[PDB]
Amino acid sequence: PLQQKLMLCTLVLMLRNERNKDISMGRLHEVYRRVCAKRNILALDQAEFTGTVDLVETRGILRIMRKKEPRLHKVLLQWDEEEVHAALSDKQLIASILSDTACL
Amino acid sequence: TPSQKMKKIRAGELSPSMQQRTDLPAKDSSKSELQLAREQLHVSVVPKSLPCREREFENIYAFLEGKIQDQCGGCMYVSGVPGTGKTATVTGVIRTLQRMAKQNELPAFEYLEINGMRLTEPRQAYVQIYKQLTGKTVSWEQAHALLEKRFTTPAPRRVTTVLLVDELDILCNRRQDVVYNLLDWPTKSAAKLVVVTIANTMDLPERLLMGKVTSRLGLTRLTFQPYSHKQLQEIVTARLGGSETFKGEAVQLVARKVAAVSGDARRALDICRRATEIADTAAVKCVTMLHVQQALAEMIASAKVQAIRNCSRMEQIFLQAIAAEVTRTGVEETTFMGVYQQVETIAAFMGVTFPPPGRALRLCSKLGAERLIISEHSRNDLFQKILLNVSADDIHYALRV
Amino acid sequence: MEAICSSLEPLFPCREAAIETLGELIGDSSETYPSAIYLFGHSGTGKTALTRAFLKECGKRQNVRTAHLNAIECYTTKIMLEILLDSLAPDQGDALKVDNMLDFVEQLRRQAATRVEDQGFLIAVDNAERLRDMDANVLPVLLRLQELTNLNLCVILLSQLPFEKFYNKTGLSEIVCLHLAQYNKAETQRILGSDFQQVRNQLLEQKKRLEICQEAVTEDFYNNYLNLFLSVFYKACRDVPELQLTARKCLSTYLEPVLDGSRLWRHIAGPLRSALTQIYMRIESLELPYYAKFLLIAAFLASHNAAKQDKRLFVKLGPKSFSIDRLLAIFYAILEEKVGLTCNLLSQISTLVHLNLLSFVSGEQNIMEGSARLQCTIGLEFVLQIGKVVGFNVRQYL
Amino acid sequence: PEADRELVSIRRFLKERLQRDYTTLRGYAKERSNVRLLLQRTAEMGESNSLLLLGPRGSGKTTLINSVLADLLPNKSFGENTLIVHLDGNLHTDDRVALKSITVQMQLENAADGKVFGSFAENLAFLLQCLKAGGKHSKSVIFILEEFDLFCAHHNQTLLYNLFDVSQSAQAPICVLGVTCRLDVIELLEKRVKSRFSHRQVFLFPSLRRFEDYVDLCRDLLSLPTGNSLLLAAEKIYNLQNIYFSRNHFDPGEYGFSPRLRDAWNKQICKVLATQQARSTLQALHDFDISEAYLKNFLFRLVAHLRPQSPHITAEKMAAVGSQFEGDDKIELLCGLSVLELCLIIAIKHHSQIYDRDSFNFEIIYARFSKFAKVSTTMQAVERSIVLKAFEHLRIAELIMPLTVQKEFEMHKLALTYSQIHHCMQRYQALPTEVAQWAQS
Amino acid sequence: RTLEQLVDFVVGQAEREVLPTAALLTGINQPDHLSQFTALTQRLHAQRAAMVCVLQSRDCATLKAAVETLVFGLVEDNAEVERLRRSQCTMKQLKSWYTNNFDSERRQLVVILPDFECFNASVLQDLILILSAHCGSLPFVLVLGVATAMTAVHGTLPYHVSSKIRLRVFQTQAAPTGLNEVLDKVLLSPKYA
DNA sequence: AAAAGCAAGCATAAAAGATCTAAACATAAAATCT
DNA sequence: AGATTTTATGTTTAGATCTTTTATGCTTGCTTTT
Ligand SMILES: Nc1ncnc2c1ncn2[C@@H]1O[C@H](COP(=O)(O)OP(=O)(O)OP(=O)(O)O)[C@@H](O)[C@H]1O
Ligand SMILES: Nc1ncnc2c1ncn2[C@@H]1O[C@H](COP(=O)(O)OP(=O)(O)OP(=O)(O)O)[C@@H](O)[C@H]1O
Ligand SMILES: Nc1ncnc2c1ncn2[C@@H]1O[C@H](COP(=O)(O)OP(=O)(O)OP(=O)(O)O)[C@@H](O)[C@H]1O
Ligand SMILES: [Mg+2]
Ligand SMILES: [Mg+2]
Ligand SMILES: [Mg+2]
Repeated sequence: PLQQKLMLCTLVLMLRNERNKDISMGRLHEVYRRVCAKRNILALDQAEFTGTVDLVETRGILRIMRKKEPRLHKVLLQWDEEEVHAALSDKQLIASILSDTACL
Repeated sequence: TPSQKMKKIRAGELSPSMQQRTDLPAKDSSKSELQLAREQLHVSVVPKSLPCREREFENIYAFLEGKIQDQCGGCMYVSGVPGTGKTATVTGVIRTLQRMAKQNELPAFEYLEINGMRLTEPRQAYVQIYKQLTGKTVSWEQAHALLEKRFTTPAPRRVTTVLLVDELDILCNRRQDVVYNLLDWPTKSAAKLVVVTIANTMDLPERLLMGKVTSRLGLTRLTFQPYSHKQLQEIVTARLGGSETFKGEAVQLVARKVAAVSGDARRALDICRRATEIADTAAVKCVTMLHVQQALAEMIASAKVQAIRNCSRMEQIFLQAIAAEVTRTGVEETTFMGVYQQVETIAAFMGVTFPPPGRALRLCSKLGAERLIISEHSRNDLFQKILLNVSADDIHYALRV
Repeated sequence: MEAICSSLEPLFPCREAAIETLGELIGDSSETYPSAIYLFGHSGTGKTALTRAFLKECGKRQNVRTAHLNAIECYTTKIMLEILLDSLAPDQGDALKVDNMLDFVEQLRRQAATRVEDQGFLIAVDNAERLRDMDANVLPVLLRLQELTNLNLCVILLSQLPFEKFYNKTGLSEIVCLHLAQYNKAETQRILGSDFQQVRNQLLEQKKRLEICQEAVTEDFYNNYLNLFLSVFYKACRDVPELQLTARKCLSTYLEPVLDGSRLWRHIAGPLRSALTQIYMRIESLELPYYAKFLLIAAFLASHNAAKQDKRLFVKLGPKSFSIDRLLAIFYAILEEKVGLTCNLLSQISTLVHLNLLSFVSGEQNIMEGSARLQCTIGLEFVLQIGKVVGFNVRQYL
Repeated sequence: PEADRELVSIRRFLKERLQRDYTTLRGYAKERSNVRLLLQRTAEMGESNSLLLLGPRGSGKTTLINSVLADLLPNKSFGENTLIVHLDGNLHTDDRVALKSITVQMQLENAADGKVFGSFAENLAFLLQCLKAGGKHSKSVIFILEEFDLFCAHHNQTLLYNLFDVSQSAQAPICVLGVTCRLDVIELLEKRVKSRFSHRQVFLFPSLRRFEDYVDLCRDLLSLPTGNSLLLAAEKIYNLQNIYFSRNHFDPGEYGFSPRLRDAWNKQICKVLATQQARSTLQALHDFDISEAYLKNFLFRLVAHLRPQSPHITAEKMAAVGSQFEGDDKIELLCGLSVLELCLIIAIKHHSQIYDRDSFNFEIIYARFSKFAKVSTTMQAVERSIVLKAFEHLRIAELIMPLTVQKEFEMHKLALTYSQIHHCMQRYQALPTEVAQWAQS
Repeated sequence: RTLEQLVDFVVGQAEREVLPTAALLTGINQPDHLSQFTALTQRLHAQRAAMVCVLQSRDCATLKAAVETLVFGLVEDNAEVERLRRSQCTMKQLKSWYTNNFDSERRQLVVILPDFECFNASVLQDLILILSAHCGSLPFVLVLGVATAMTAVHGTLPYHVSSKIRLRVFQTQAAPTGLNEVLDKVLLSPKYA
């Protein structure tokens, strides 16, 4: 699904650009909304974004460490980016997201 | 006396009836065509032959037919994201096998089934499997002992038994005794059990099952991929029949905006029903594309900007000052004291007075009950921590445009 | 609603506004009640006695069923529900049984009757600050018990805290806040002077002194004495029961020159400034064994002298932590007699710990492993008194 | 006196309307129409639906559900072909309590006079077997789960997974209907439970963000209705009582005002609400919280003050209740303290202003107080024990809170802004001038 | 002598809100005083003036356990003067038992607390507030056993708790005086060989 | 130059916080005694 | 054909467990006064 592709590309971008791999669901969603705004496509709300990240979690691509609140849950990537790039199979899009440093 | 009722219930000798309607259900011929599409589009109406799941049907059918005809037993693990036609395909394969065994083209077989979320405890599956055999309700220890006496001991003429197990991850727990028994019974030669296990996560045997349980679960596996842009259109146009009550672009927009989110088929069959209900109140008989756009905007809702615009003016000043303190201090978690100081600054700018802090705690409690912000219990005032739950740009989008 | 306020006002001087507000909100039982009322104030403000007298007068005069509670008593919610339904469902006997919050709501729903009889219910919960420390579904249900039970009941709550302390993460229903202000000096003088006939009768039952008192114990005399008492005692406390229980003893000292033949203020102002130092103490030298005295002053030096100064004092913020071996080392350094390490000495260490003369700031689980940390908890003047009785001059080592 | 009793009838009427009007619903046309057509399709056509009422606390969600049920129940079709199961998240704190309540309210064979037999597992198995045994010929259940977000917190969300799954299955036509205040309740759900949920959602934001709607609401809440409206309202309430709140509802036929009395009352209400003072009080009240429960609380405190000597509402009465609402309640506690505790709070404010909100201690505050008390020429006589009991009196009012060790050395935090202590310095009665000078420096 | 003064204090409360309470400044030698409190229970039972519970610190780690041992001690002490489970001995059951028995006649409900220094502070303050809540309905008397001094009583009782206390101080004789009395009248007696 | 004194660093451990489970407690089915 | 332990069972609460996170303390590595 396209929203799962955008979520995986923003997670790969935030993991590449930042030394601190403590990514929260809210800190990821705030970048994902800016990426969807620059792609000129409608973004999901946080209540749907949490279910989208939970559906990506079933594939084993991620692991969510639960916390007291849904915004505070910690996404943790469990594939290397060289596997994530071959899994997304949309290199023209990942080349656009990973060259989009200004939206972080 | 109640004890005779409970004994007749636990012995299974009274069927659990439900009360019937006083009035008869309405006849089919009085229905409108749009109502006929609304009832064909219900998610409970499983088709007799599922569109776009033929390959998985051949896979589960070849596995179950080989395990039944060889009289050997074994296990399978099917998995996939919810709404992708797992349980419907497995029950369709089992109904096809029962229709074939009824005509003596196949050996006869028993079909037990359980579900891991209908059980309060993992061990209660022992109560239920035995309840699909004898029909008696007994304690789980006696049921486990009778199930071991049934499966470990060769008793011709034993018939093949297929134990479908939905919701396998709920049955796990720490000891993993129940799933070990359910996967260890097929390995014995005396039991002809063929257990199929449905679950969501692809990596479940490696993620949370033990090494011997994963070794018993085997390497035969099947994954139900999410429905694409096209398969979701084929499903809904199969549900509608030959009716033209839905525009083809409307079904195409439903499928295009549902497959981009999840690939769930229940979301498409619910959005099409809501589009039918929206077209019904407009007194049109065709579901034109703007009815689908309204149903999509309703069922993929994003109503937080409406909540910030509908807040009282002091709550809007509070929502501005929390984001102002987040921008000022940098860290995302703010104490109530600096939030109140920024509140006094913004209220001095706008000219309205602000309520004293005992009423500002009532405003913070209202925003924390509405989940616009995350906030602690109010007993530790001025030092309670106030996370902002809504994004900071949504507040300016609500209070500017 | 008029008869209740008329019957409570003589008992409660300077509370006509609070009694008027309570008799407007929950006076008449035929009128519907607010869903919850929260009156609050300081200690001594008279809220427990006011809600008790109000609930008693409403239950005697009208059809209401009253239930008073103390929320400290309800360590579990089942205790509160059983007492609340023992009072709101009278004469149920020992057959009464409440499992949870749902059974309480159902059995209170059974108590509804016809509108002709105009019945009402009232629930007062004193010490309501404890309601936020328990099951976190008791307080939200208590603030909407009227909507839940479909029944004409108000849930009064009583605490020393504002309702801003009571909000939780899930929010709360509306409540009618009410404030019991503490009295100023004039209303406190009117309250202390409102019991004048009782103390006058108490003197007249207790014989030249009887006529010389009854000819000179009139209302202006008690008012001038209460002015002389509140001129010194109002600075320390506004607490009305404490002012009563001190003012009676101070009158018992004050009255003597009148019985024995201004011209009074200095003779009482001697003792009156002595009673001011004994305020809050409600009253109507620690002998120790010798080696326990040396152990206690050694623990005081261990907690008062810091770890670095022992090497300079003995080789020959808060109180500091000290390990037990540091205590034994300072004890052997100050002892200058060297007794053996018998069982009785370490037993004295443990029984000084048990008397709260020492404390366990940490450790606890491993006293014997040497990881335990003790902390001396006495003042310096007791140590100087022990050093006077012993003959060990403590101030040399400080 | 007749005029003494008409005011008592008006006051009992207005109080009973502000407290017990469980079915009247102002506003929400399309949302109530959605809920009503959904329950009507579940009762008639046998469709298995689900719904989730959402919105801020104080908006009419429970009142909307009671209005829809009150207009659907006396139809003698919805009442005969549909049984209703209320559940509440505050009372049903565990899945087994909610399950025994479901078994009682559906009148299942194992219930028998309100005492369900069997275990939690046997109750779940008998309930699911009764629901699987039904069909379109069986009666429709309508579950109504108030405080749905607390039902999301139960173990495995297991009851929720059953209640949605019957709605997803060809069994008994049930209609799950959550009602909750959280706007993000749907991300609390497990992905299986979220999949079986039908994502239709009804947000009930109040329609009176405009001030003129708030003034019209406050006018309609105080006006006496026309008597033919009392006849139609009593007719509808009698229709819902011939067949739950109906034992103690409004019943507006008990009160029947004369036309001159209703005319004089509505004239006085319009004249009061046309004034600038009452509009300024309602403007401050609307600026704080717009929700109707807040206005009904203010109006109950207003209507409760109608003594026979003063029949009329006036703008000064609304201004008095509004001045009661807006006042800080910690300054009113600080003014009740004796001068010793006020000197202790002034020493705490000095230690906080100097050390920039560092945590203090009883010893530091007693030293800072004694440095003033040695030259105060009125505070020389206090013992250390009296200052310690005054510090504990500050601590039990939660004007001082522990950082979460001896009681005299425990660290603490002031729970006050400096402006609250500064307004206590002006509101205090009979403050000695030495303390008023020491507070400035 | 101190026994007669304590018994007169309990009977004077029986002749008659704050709970009356009697601090007893006893010595450091805590085990010896159980015979003193036992003699107090023997005198109060012999006069039929009161019924006595004794609250050891080992039995009262929490407020629930303190209330359970208090009610269980009062009911079983009355049963022993002339067995419910400890889960159900609520203070409401104590009020119902006192109304079923002694409302027709008033026995005091003395609650000895021999080891006052060993108590948890929060449990003791909550118990004093609970016993003060029931005054008038249930006549409580709270004698104590303070091994140290009255400054410990004024320290562990806060402003709110001491607002509901009307304590009176009795003093047991010093331990060295008792040693000197035993050594002169027993170990130096002519009559022992 | 000798031994007490301030940053550094990993480490047992301590809070905690959810979480799962074992035993104590309430309770129902049932042989047993009358 | 009815009362009594007897026993098997389900619930609930206290304790074991998993996990994060935070901290004092154990040791180190300089650091610096006498
Ligand atoms: N390929 C399909 N063709 C037609 N209808 C479908 C198809 N897939 C799913 N559906 C509809 O969607 C529903 C999906 O139910 P199903 O039991 O297959 O979900 P599931 O994958 O088992 O979900 P979960 O994993 O959450 O249990 C079915 O009732 C069916 O009506
Ligand atoms: N206005 C008054 N007139 C006469 N007596 C009063 C008044 N106010 C208080 N009292 C007296 O105060 C005594 C007890 O006060 P009360 O216990 O009600 O205070 P409280 O607020 O309950 O204290 P706490 O909050 O500490 O429990 C009563 O005996 C009562 O006589
Ligand atoms: N639209 C409305 N029409 C009529 N009365 C309303 C409306 N909105 C709110 N009220 C009034 O608000 C008060 C509380 O409303 P209600 O009980 O419906 O809130 P609620 O939905 O229970 O909130 P929550 O469920 O969050 O507690 C009621 O007295 C009711 O009269
Ligand atoms: Mg399934
Ligand atoms: Mg009180
Ligand atoms: Mg509600």
